[PDB]
Amino acid sequence: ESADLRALAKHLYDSYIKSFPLTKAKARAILTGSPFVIYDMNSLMMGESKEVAIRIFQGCQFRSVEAVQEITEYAKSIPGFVNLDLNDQVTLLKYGVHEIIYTMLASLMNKDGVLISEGQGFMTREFLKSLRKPFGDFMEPKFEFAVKFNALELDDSDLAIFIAVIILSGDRPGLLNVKPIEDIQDNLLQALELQLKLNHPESSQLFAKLLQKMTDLRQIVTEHVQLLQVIKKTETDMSLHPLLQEIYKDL
Amino acid sequence: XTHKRLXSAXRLTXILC
Repeated sequence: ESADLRALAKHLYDSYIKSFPLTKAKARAILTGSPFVIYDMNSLMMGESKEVAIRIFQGCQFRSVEAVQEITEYAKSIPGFVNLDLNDQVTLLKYGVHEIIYTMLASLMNKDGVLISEGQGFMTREFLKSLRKPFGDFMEPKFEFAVKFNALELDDSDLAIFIAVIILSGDRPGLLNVKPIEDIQDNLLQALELQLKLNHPESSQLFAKLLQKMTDLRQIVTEHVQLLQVIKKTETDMSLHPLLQEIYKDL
Repeated sequence: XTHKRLXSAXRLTXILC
């Protein structure tokens, strides 16, 4: 069965490369050395009508929409996914996409800031934290997560499987048929265990540490949805992309 | 294809399907 697990790993890696433009390898090549830096209002304007914090938030929303599209195309590649009840496919995407967004965002981050506009720019962490309340608090938890997540030193081949494991989560609210989802996830987990033990002999308990990050991701997502509720009321000027609205509705 | 929540997931379903 090890050959079947390696074949699954390779299939997922190939699909990941096909689906996601700015991979961790490409990001890390940029981040280690050139992007323009956004670190203040002036550089923002040179980098680039509504208030500054809102303009940035709207930018983040459009990037998320592109990510939902890419993640969904990836999901379709996971063997068995499109043979699930379609209601459950939709539920898995609804609840999975944000977890995956924040996982993959860590690839674009270091402790000092985040790559933007396909790796052509870098927005400082300090600048994002400086934004007027409550916008100053959107990205900071993500940076805190990313610093801890990036300390695992995962590569793209590892991430491809981990993201599939997240999508095939049988504990999502509203699933109709949990057992076939868990059957797929069990195979994915076996593939991830093998991939990590192969690729990272220096860290025998990496599998454990990585899976424990799923708890972190869910907390980040919970907190994010809460900050949107706040914004929803008083920011009559924010405008939520209609796709993201679909995801957030009754989440 | 169609599913129970088609009307409230029209954009996500366009992507998937």
